[PDB]
Amino acid sequence: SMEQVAMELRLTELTRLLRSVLDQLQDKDPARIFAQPVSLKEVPDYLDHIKHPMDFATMRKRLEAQGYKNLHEFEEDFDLIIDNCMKYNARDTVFYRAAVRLRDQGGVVLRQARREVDSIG
Repeated sequence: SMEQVAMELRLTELTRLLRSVLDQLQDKDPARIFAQPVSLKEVPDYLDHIKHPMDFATMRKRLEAQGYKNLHEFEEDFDLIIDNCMKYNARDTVFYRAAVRLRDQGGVVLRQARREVDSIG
């Protein structure tokens, strides 16, 4: 149907916008702390602590398969990155502090993404 195509175009355009958002957020992580999944070879107990691991590479895979239907889903995954790190790591660590800085900087980006998603439809 043409209605199905139109819905597919909207998903494609959301994907474009989420790719730009993802780039901007990942620039706020210049140490690349959140770039890849926590390795279970290097942190063998991780999944005893963190039930839903997340990282920027994993989000990029989901994005490129057009797997985010709305901004809320994307933000959920971004918040997992931050929130998982702030639980596993203590306050005095470079990991925790990186997460705080990513959250604070990323909020600015997400605030305008939400306006754009709503505005363009």
